[PDB]
Amino acid sequence: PQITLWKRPLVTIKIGGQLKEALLDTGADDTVIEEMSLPGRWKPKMIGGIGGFIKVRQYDQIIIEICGHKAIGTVLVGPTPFNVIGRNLLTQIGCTLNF
Amino acid sequence: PQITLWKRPLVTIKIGGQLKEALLDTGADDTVIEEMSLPGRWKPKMIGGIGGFIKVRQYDQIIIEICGHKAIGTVLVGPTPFNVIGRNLLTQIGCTLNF
Ligand SMILES: Cc1c(O)cccc1C(=O)N[C@@H](Cc1ccccc1)[C@H](O)C(=O)N1CSC(C)(C)[C@H]1C(=O)NC(C)(C)C
Repeated sequence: PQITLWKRPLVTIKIGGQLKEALLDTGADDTVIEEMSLPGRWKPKMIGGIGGFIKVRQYDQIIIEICGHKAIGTVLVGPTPFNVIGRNLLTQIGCTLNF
Repeated sequence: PQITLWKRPLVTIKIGGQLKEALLDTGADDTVIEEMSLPGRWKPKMIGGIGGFIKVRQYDQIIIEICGHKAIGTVLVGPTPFNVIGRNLLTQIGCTLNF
C-alpha cells in the first residue's frame, strides 16, 4: 500500500498471539514492543534515542504479522512509550520510502 | 527516489547554508537537529522519545533542503542522537511509505 505521513503511521500487528498497534518507524534500527510475554531465550540490551536509554530484552527469530505480511526477526521487549516496527522488519515486508 | 531500509535512511540536508547528515524518520512527528545557530525567536517545546521527554528550542519557518528538495518549516534544536527529519517535513517533500 501507500501510506502518507500526514499523521502517525500506525498499523495493527500480531505478535505472540496478541494484537497490538505499532508505528512503522524508519528511524528505528530495532523493533521495540511494550512489556509482553514471548517464547524462547533472551539477553539484556540497552537502546537509546530521544530522552536517553532504556533496558530491554532481546528475543530472536520472533514471527510478526504486519498488514497481511509475515515477517521474522529480532524483537526487543521493554518499557517503550510506543510500539515501533523497525527497519529489521520493515525490510522483510518490502517497505520503502518514496518521494 | 525509492529508498530501501536495509541500512539507515541517512541523507544529506542543507540548513543555514551548511551540509549535514540526517535520518528520514517516519516515527518522529517533528524534525530535531543537533545544537546549531538558527535565526529568529524560538519557543519552548517538549518532545517524547524512547527514553522520555526532553526540552528543545522550536524555530518556525526555517528554510531547509532535504536531498535537493526544498522545504520551509519547524525545526527543533536540542540533544538528539541523530539529526532526524520528522513527519512535518517528510510530508512537505511528498515522502510516503510503500509496500
Ligand atoms: C523525535 C520525536 C518527536 O519529535 C515527536 C514524537 C516522537 C519522536 C521520536 O523520538 N520518535 C522515535 C520512535 C518513538 C516514538 C515514541 C516513543 C518511543 C520511540 C523514532 O522515530 C526513532 O525511531 N528514533 C528517534 S532517535 C533514534 C534515531 C535513535 C530512533 C530511536 O529511538 N530508536 C530506538 C527505538 C531503536 C532506540
